[PDB]
Amino acid sequence: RILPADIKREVLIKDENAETNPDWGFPPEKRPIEMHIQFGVINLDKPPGPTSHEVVAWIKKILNLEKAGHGGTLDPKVSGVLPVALEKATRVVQALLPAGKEYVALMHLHGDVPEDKIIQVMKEFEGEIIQRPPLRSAVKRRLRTRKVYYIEVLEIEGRDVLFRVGVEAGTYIRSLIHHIGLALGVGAHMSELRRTRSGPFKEDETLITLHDLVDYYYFWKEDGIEEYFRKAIQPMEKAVEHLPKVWIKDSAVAAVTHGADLAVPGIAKLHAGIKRGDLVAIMTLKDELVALGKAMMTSQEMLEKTKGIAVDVEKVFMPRDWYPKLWEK
Amino acid sequence: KPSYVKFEVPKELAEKALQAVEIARDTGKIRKGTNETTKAVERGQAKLVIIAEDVDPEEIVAHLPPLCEEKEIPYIYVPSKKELGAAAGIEVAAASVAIIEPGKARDLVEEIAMKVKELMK
Amino acid sequence: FRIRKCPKCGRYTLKEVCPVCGEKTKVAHPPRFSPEDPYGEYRRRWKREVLGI
RNA sequence: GGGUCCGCCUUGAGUGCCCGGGUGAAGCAUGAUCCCGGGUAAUUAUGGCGGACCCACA
RNA sequence: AUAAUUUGACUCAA
Ligand SMILES: [Mg+2]
Ligand SMILES: [Mg+2]
Ligand SMILES: [Mg+2]
Ligand SMILES: [Mg+2]
Ligand SMILES: [Mg+2]
Ligand SMILES: [Zn+2]
Repeated sequence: RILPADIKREVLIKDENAETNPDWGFPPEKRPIEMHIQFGVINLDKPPGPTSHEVVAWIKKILNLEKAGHGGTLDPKVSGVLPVALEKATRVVQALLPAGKEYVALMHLHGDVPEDKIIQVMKEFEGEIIQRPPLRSAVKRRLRTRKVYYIEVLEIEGRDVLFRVGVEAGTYIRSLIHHIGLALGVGAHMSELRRTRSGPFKEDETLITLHDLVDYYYFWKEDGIEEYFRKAIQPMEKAVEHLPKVWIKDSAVAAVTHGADLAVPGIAKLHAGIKRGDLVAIMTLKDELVALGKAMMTSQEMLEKTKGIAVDVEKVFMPRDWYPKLWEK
Repeated sequence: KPSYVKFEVPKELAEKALQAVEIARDTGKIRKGTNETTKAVERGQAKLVIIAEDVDPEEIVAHLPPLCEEKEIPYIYVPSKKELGAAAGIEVAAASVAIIEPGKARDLVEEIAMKVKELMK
Repeated sequence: FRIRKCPKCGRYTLKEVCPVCGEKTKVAHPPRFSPEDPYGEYRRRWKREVLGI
């Protein structure tokens, strides 16, 4: 009943004396509303009807944005958690697209099966499953393995089975339900589906329907009230909550935003259990997202060593002028 | 009660509203369902708008009270959408109904309109 | 739609009354939205009164 | 030479689906059916081209 | 441009 996004890491302190200057940078709280939007992500409750792609098009049009992208395609009839990264935050979806997801599904059986048998057989689907993407898909139709982290049956009303399921990204629930029906012998189809979790995003007070999103927008635009629309948009830092982090010194920030790789002497703090090749989020000591990168060292190697490239910086999100140039020749 | 319910309707008055829908269904003209009802209001054709109190999500009918007030059209609440649907002569629920021609419910709709007016203030 | 959610504890259920806390459940799926939003003015008038704006 | 940042490496027409307008009848008025109109996302990697910054062990 | 990813897309013509 837990996904990889729920597993927490210990913080390893490399430099205890490292502190941050309050005059530099823009932490989420200090961002003016216009800047907040530029580096924002919406935890959208998608309605049934439109495709996820159309919904993003609608958001772009209504909020007058040049750029937006979602964290994984929900089907037209499917509702629920759709992370929509905005403007300068658009590329953060690369941390969201391959992330674990949770669904609540309604399965309709084509025959009568005892409740204990349903529970028993559905338990057998936890673990690795082999799927081929359906004729209607956005990816290559080849056999591939996907992980089902957990299945929890909530309730059964005759042929209708309501269940929660945690899956690896790109797991087709309609196909999963089809094979459960085959394992039960009678056959089954998916009648209803809702996404309840997408990476770090879930059903909390930040989850917002299109109705509330646009209404809060006009409360700002036309009423002059910023508070509601501010809470409608999450800082891009939220889209990075599930990733291992390296916290860097002020004097290393501008260098990274200007294209430098992250060397060992720039690290103040870091999460434990980082392996070579892992995707890490480079953060300031104010918890601003600076960049995404690939670890060239393990957590222990970053902590013990005094020299060398710790993180290969790949995607810079922070503007160059938030922190002053503090590097030397 | 949901936040789109602006005033408390006594049992007797709610039953008269359903009675008026049944009579206007048989002897006059009605529109049933929220889209039909909304169009009737905006076109200025509705004599009375009937709104169910158990509509979920609220957004289906939430626009109707402010719309009716703008168009100067009286509205009334009934406790049950299934019951309102039944009164409208359909097999399913109706979130809202508009009476266009009261027919033999002429005097009943007039009474309802009088009683909602004092509830509004 | 058959999937319902309790407003109190967040339980997903098919029942009208939550099997965990007993609260009256609501449909889990959001209502239809349109970018044309022809009645947005009237929905916002309701919403402002609810929120206290 | 390298890295980061931005842009580009087709455009139409149609199907599907949806949304609006009109119509307003198992499932279904929280919208059947048909007509008209419109809408339909990004990311990653590699390469090429145009541009902006920087070359940084903190 | 080419190859991929994401639970939803497909066909044709320059
Ligand atoms: Mg239509
Ligand atoms: Mg035709
Ligand atoms: Mg058409
Ligand atoms: Mg170049
Ligand atoms: Mg120039
Ligand atoms: Zn509950």
